[PDB]
Amino acid sequence: KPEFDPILLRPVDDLELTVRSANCLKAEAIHYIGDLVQRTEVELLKTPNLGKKSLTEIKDVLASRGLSLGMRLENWPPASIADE
Ligand code: NA
Repeated sequence: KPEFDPILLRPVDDLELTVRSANCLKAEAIHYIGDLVQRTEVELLKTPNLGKKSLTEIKDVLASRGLSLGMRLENWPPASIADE
């Protein structure tokens, strides 16, 4: 039986970051936990609206759930029903 990680398809809002951190991530097309864990710190800090404060918060909230940045995933993005 193949194994997957359901947490990856949770929206970034389930992490309960600060409104600012959440809004900054969405602006970078980072809408799910799977999108976020794939980005790296260097890459994130390079974005217009994110600083050290936010990155510290983000690394902290992710670690609290056994996650991190720079995570390699397999078979992303999550499955969807194809249109007709
Ligand atoms: Na997939």
